[PDB]
This record gives sequence, structure tokens and C-alpha cells, in this order.
Amino acid sequence: FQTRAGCLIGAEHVNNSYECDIPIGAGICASYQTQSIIAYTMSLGAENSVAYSNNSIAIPTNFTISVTTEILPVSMTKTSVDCTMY
Amino acid sequence: SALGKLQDVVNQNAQALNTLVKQLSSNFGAISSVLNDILSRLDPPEAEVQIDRLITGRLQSLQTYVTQQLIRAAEIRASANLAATKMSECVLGQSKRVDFCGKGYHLMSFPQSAPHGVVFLHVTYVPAQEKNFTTAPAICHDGKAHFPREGVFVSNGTHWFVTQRNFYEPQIITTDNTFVSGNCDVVIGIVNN
Amino acid sequence: EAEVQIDRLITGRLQSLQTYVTQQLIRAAEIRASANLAATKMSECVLGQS
Amino acid sequence: ICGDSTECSNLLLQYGSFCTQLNRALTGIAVEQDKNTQEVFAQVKQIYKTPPIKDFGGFNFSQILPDPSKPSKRSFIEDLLFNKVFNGLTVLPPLLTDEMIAQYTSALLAGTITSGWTFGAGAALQIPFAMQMAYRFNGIGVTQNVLYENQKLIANQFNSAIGKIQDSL
Amino acid sequence: NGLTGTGVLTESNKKFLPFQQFGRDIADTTDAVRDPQTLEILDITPCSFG
Ligand SMILES: *[C@@H]1O[C@H](CO)[C@@H](O[C@@H]2O[C@H](CO)[C@@H](O)[C@H](O)[C@H]2NC(C)=O)[C@H](O)[C@H]1NC(C)=O
Ligand SMILES: *[C@@H]1O[C@H](CO)[C@@H](O[C@@H]2O[C@H](CO)[C@@H](O)[C@H](O)[C@H]2NC(C)=O)[C@H](O)[C@H]1NC(C)=O
Ligand SMILES: *[C@@H]1O[C@H](CO)[C@@H](O[C@@H]2O[C@H](CO)[C@@H](O)[C@H](O)[C@H]2NC(C)=O)[C@H](O)[C@H]1NC(C)=O
Ligand SMILES: *[C@@H]1O[C@H](CO)[C@@H](O[C@@H]2O[C@H](CO)[C@@H](O)[C@H](O)[C@H]2NC(C)=O)[C@H](O)[C@H]1NC(C)=O
Ligand SMILES: *[C@@H]1O[C@H](CO)[C@@H](O[C@@H]2O[C@H](CO)[C@@H](O)[C@H](O)[C@H]2NC(C)=O)[C@H](O)[C@H]1NC(C)=O
Ligand SMILES: *[C@@H]1O[C@H](CO)[C@@H](O[C@@H]2O[C@H](CO)[C@@H](O)[C@H](O)[C@H]2NC(C)=O)[C@H](O)[C@H]1NC(C)=O
Ligand SMILES: *[C@@H]1O[C@H](CO)[C@@H](O)[C@H](O)[C@H]1NC(C)=O
Repeated sequence: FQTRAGCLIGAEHVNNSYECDIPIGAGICASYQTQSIIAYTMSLGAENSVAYSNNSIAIPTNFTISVTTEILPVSMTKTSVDCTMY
Repeated sequence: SALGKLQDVVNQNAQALNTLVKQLSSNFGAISSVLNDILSRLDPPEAEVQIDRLITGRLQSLQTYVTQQLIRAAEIRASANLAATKMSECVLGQSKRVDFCGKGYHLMSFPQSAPHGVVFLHVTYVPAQEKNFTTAPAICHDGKAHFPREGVFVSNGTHWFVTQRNFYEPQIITTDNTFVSGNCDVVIGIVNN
Repeated sequence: EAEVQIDRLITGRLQSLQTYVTQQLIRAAEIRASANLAATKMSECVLGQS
Repeated sequence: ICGDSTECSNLLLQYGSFCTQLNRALTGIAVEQDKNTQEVFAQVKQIYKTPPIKDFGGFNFSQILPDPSKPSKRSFIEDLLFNKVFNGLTVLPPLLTDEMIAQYTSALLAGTITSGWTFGAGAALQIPFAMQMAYRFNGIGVTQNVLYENQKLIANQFNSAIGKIQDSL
Repeated sequence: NGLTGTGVLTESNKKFLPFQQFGRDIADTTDAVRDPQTLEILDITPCSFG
């Protein structure tokens, strides 16, 4: 199969679009489905038209409480090398 | 019972120290890689020419290690400054910056310590189960235009209410939740009620 | 005699390649901060009112 | 360094692993270039589309909305921007094409024209555009009647000021 | 004639000047040549790699 990233051997080119799994490049990704290795154009997401008009409004009637995590590196290992003994 | 952003730092630093250790076994164009085997079977005038190539190679190894540590410490400092700013603005206060403290309307945050980092637990409010309604900018009554004080005018199909904009809680339109400004002939979309 | 002359080229070309690779690290660390600011402006000016 | 010659290549082995480090460094900076783009542009879950009949209270977004008869389905102003700006060396392509990034910006732009700031906090909830403009006026401390009584003037000023970006570029 | 290299030679659409014997581009790599018997100029392209 000929991509714009190069020539790809050993993967079948399907026609459906999934989320990206292993990035090949120039818009192509690969994944292990079903049992074989397939290559496809990635999808950006599901489509959605909003019911816009000039006198319509959507107002929520309930809510959820969400808790999510965020991880950040603060520090690293302090190392010294004696330049002469090295 | 995830942490790859912390394991990446550990792995990159070990991978640099391993390369520095392993460059101690290259000849760099000398007869031996070990200095004692040049010293034992050579005399000073010709030991020197072989020792100088080892010195040249090992100095360059060490300099590459130190430059790449300086570039990586500057990336760790930006991360730690961002984490300090999140600790001040997400744990010691309530933020209005969108997406700064999680997805949704920030309510609060809790810190937790990690091996070389920090984990923030963000509590947010996420609105749910939206319904459709008809809206109007203003109401017309007695030849006057009425605007909501804090909310929106909504219709369930037959009746008009005021509600707050994030939670549906309909109330009667009175002179206590509206204010007046002008005639009902200038604003585009007035309805009569 | 060609070993001594090939080593003089090897040393120079290695130096030049490694200078190229250092200056790219320093330029990428600057592009990274610009993209981090662009990601914050997309959150705070496009999906909100600042 | 050697250019496919076994004499130079054997001498090079005496220098250890300098050339595995250089490649590791360049690979590490080529992966973060795609990470840079992913975090600026993939700020939506859905790809939102704008309605076919476009009445936004007098405001006119036609020079920044996508154009089908154009290359890569870009907006009119995204085109002016794309027109203004061997031996062991290769250039790798980016993971997102330019078509994909123009798709991402049109989804952001249709989300904001149509739902305000609600889609960045949850599900998109539609609201008429002038009522959204009135909420934004409230957010800077002006009352809403000042927008509703000056709607046509505010819309004309906005249209005439979007028309000047296009000239200056 | 002494111009030594390796690659794949194709026929070209350049036009040298009668005294010019080979061409080179920016970065000074040889990308064309004249062969000394046909008096025809040939494009030089590096042999695929990756
Ligand atoms: C508000 O009303 C609109 C328009 O009536 C609804 O939009 C529908 O969206 C679906 C998408 O699955 C379309 O197939 C329909 O044609 C649309 N119109 C309908 C059902 O009349 C929208 O779903 C409504 N919103 C809510 C929260 O109920
Ligand atoms: C819109 O809401 C109004 C008020 O909530 C509804 O009118 C009331 O409906 C109840 C139904 O049990 C009656 O008992 C009341 O007498 C009605 N009038 C009032 C309270 O003043 C109306 O039915 C709603 N319309 C729709 C289409 O749902
Ligand atoms: C909002 O849009 C609706 C429909 O696009 C407008 O209703 C039209 O109003 C004009 C003049 O008021 C009529 O000539 C059309 O026949 C109406 N359309 C339909 C389908 O009935 C409405 O005027 C717009 N403005 C608002 C509600 O302020
Ligand atoms: C809302 O009610 C007002 C009256 O309170 C209506 O105003 C009348 O409009 C007609 C037609 O435009 C005029 O001929 C009358 O002179 C108006 N009377 C007054 C007292 O202003 C208005 O038309 C109504 N509009 C709707 C949409 O119901
Ligand atoms: C929004 O503004 C654009 C101007 O950029 C209008 O489109 C052009 O209008 C002129 C004047 O009639 C025409 O000559 C062009 O053919 C139009 N199309 C272009 C330039 O692509 C557009 O009509 C405006 N939208 C509304 C609803 O008025
Ligand atoms: C090199 O010599 C050969 C002959 O040894 C020439 O070949 C002749 O070329 C002409 C074209 O100009 C043909 O019509 C003849 O049939 C060729 N003859 C033979 C025997 O090959 C060639 O032209 C010479 N080229 C130069 C540049 O001197
Ligand atoms: C993919 O879809 C296109 C539709 O244009 C079709 O021509 C092609 O044969 C399809 N390929 C496969 C493997 O189904």
C-alpha cells in the first residue's frame, strides 16, 4: 500500500475511519483488528449539527459532579559526576 | 489500582546515565580502552599520545551529557512553575479560567503527592439533560420593554417564565426580576406578555 | 596514511552534526512554549470570555 | 559522515554511540511537534457543523467560514494566509494534514457561533446569536438593553471591521 | 572525466553553454553533467534510500 509517508507492506487498507492507534503519518494510522493489521485514515470525531434557530434555547435540567486527575513532574534526580575521576 | 508522564522523566535520565557509563569502553582511536593497559606496556613518551585520545573522547562524552541535562532541567522548571500556579489558583481558590482546572465549571481541587510530581484532583460541575424552549430578548407590556435582571425568558409552549441560565427553574415574570428600558418598538424580537 | 586523513574529516563532521543537533533542541524548546501559549489562548479566548 | 564507504564506517565504530544519541534526540523532537499541534487544535470532541440558513442577527461570518469551492475546504481568510507564507537528510510529514486542521478550526468556529461557551464545558446548547452577544456585554459590565437597542450599529461595525482584516492581509 | 559519484542518470531539459561541462545547484552538489562523446547533458539523481 502506498502512503505519503512511504511504502507499507503487511497491512490491509480498510475504508472505515477509527481513532488513531499507531501513527503512520500524513493522516494514516494502523491497528490490530479482527486477527490482522489494518491501515486507515484517522477520524477526527463524530459529526454534530446543532439545532440553531433564532428563537430556540437549550437549558439543562440536571447536573453531574465530575472528578478528574492531572499529573505534573516537579523534580528530577540530583546527580553529580567528578570530572577528573570519570 | 496513568503515570507515564512521571515515568518518562525517570527513563530519560537513566537512559542518559547509561550512555555516559558505556562510553568508557571506546578506544576513540587508541590501542586500548583501559588506561592501565596503556600505562603498563608503554613508556611515558608514547603512553602520552594514546592517553590524549582517550582524554579527548571522554571530555566530549561528558560535555554532551551536561548540555543535555541543562536543556532538560529547563523543561522541568517550566512544569514546576505551572504546578505552583495551579496549586495557588486551583487549590487555594476557585478559578474562572476555562480548562485551567479540569473540564467543566471548576468547583474545587485537592493535591496529592507523587514520586517526583503532584496529582491534582479537580472537582467540576457538568450540566446535564438539556431541554428545548422558545426565547425572547424582551417582553412588551404597557408599551414598555422589560429585560431580565439575571436569567432568560423562556416559554414552555403557552406560558412565559424567567429562569437562571444554567439550571432550569422557572418563575413568574414580575417587576422584581425584570427592569424597564424604552419602548417595545426598537428591539428585534419583543413578544407581548 | 589514509587513516590519519580520514580521522580529521570524521572529527570535523561529527562536531558539525552535533552542533546542528544542539541548536535544534534549543529552538524546539522555544517553539514548545509558543504552542503552550496558543493552547491556553484557545481555551481562554475561544471557548470562554476572558 | 561517511557516505557509504566501508573504510570510514569502520573507523567510526571507534567513537562509541554518539550517533545513536543524535538520532534519539532528533526523534524526541520530531514526536513533540505532533504533540504540539494536537493540544492546540483537538479541543473538541464533536465536529460541529453550522446551519444551512445563516441568520445571526445581522452579523456576517462568511469570510471566516469554510468555502467548499476552495482548496482543502478552507475559509477565505485561511487562503490569504497559506499564500503569504540529499545525503542522509530526510523530512518527515506531519501526522495531521492541513485538511484535518482546517476541519478542526471549522468545528471550533461553528461551536462558538452557535452555542457560545457551552460546548467547552459539556454538551453544546444552542442560543440565538444576539442573546449570546448580550451575555458577553453583561460580562464586561454593560447592560443588555445597550446591545439590543444598538444591534444594527454593532453588527455593522463588526462587519466593517472584519472587512479590514481581509484588506490588510 | 574525473567527476566521480554514484546515482541514476536520466536525460534532461537543461541547456548548458558550449564551454560548460557540468552543473551544480545550491549547496553545491552536482546535479547534471555533460558526457564528453555525445555532447548531451544528463540529470543525476541520488539512488533511493530511507
Ligand atoms: C430541540 O429541537 C430540535 C429540532 O426539533 C431537535 O433536533 C433534532 O435532532 C435530531 C438529531 O438526532 C434530528 O434527527 C431531528 O430531525 C431534529 N429535529 C426534531 C427531532 O424535531 C433537538 O434534538 C431538540 N433538543 C432536545 C434537547 O430535545
Ligand atoms: C406550561 O406551564 C404552565 C404553568 O406551569 C401550564 O399551565 C398549568 O398546567 C397545569 C397542568 O396540570 C394546570 O393544572 C394549571 O391550571 C395550568 N395553569 C396555571 C398553573 O396557571 C401549562 O400547561 C404548560 N404548557 C405546556 C404546553 O406544557
Ligand atoms: C427568526 O427566523 C424566523 C424564521 O426564519 C423568522 O420568521 C420569518 O419572519 C418573516 C418576517 O417576520 C416572515 O416573512 C417569514 O415568513 C417567517 N418565516 C417563517 C418560516 O414563518 C423570524 O422573523 C426571525 N426573527 C425573529 C424571530 O426575531
Ligand atoms: C402586541 O400588542 C400591541 C398592542 O398592545 C399591538 O400593537 C398594535 O399593532 C397594530 C398593528 O401593528 C396597530 O395597528 C395598533 O395601533 C397597535 N396598538 C398599540 C396599542 O400599539 C401589537 O401589534 C401586538 N403584537 C403582537 C405580536 O401581538
Ligand atoms: C456577507 O459579506 C459578503 C462580503 O464579503 C457578502 O458577499 C458578497 O457580496 C457582494 C455584494 O453583493 C457580492 O458582489 C459578492 O458576490 C458576494 N459574495 C462573495 C464576495 O463571495 C455577503 O452577501 C454577506 N452576507 C449577507 C447575508 O449579506
Ligand atoms: C564521436 O565519434 C563518433 C564516431 O566515432 C561520432 O558518431 C557519429 O555521430 C554522427 C552524429 O553527429 C552520426 O551521424 C554518425 O553516424 C556517427 N558515426 C559513428 C561511427 O558513430 C560522434 O558524433 C562523435 N562525437 C563527438 C562529440 O565528437
Ligand atoms: C473503498 O471505498 C472506495 C469508494 O470510493 C472504493 O472505490 C474502494 O474500492 C474501497 N476499497 C475497499 C478495500 O473496500
